Amino acid sequence: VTTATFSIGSTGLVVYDYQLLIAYKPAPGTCCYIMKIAIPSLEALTRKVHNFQMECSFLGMAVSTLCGEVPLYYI
Amino acid sequence: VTTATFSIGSTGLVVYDYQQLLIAYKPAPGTCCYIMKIAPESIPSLEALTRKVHNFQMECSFLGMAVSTLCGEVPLYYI
Amino acid sequence: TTATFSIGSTGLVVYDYQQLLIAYKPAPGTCCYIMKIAPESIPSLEALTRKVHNFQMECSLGMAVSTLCGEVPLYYI
Repeated sequence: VTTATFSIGSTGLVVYDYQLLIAYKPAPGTCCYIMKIAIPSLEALTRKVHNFQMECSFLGMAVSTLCGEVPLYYI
Repeated sequence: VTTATFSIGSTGLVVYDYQQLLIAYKPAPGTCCYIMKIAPESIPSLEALTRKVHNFQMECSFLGMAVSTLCGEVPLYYI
Repeated sequence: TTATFSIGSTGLVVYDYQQLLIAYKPAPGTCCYIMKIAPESIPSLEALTRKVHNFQMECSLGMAVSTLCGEVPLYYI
């Protein structure tokens, strides 16, 4: 199963690794929030990001590309 | 399952599901999803799909994991 | 397997880990930059964004790469 990447807002990016985890990166050069999944919609993830104020403030090929050179916060 | 996601315009998002041979397009958050079937021999480039979206006036006026993530909570229109 | 990301306002990238190549398109109807990558040193999205900006790559194959780059010239760099 090829992972799904999505854009959130103007600079935000998400990687759904159906590894069973989600990686959210608010903007270039900030950070990555790593969440384990048991699967929320893209719209539900966008609200959660804002509600939990996720603004910074061995995982798979796709998550390593997105989150390489930035700190990882496992939540 | 072999799929790919892309951006279109200011807010548009697209999912190409090469296995199921379908395309899901969402013009913006909270709007709708257009589901299209594709012929196995004529998968359209991103440019071709951008023109098709304009030509069909896709302005919102079973499926895989990636399509369900994109289109959860909005109405689906088959074209 | 493959992964797609956005760079700036209109830029799009396809990472093709199976064919060990990167396809960057700076805007619709421009061109695609095709780059070869070493399996032991795949560049991060951060590093590719810098490569794209520093070399001013403004245009002056698998399923996902063909979809992104169909209809525009390819520059192998």
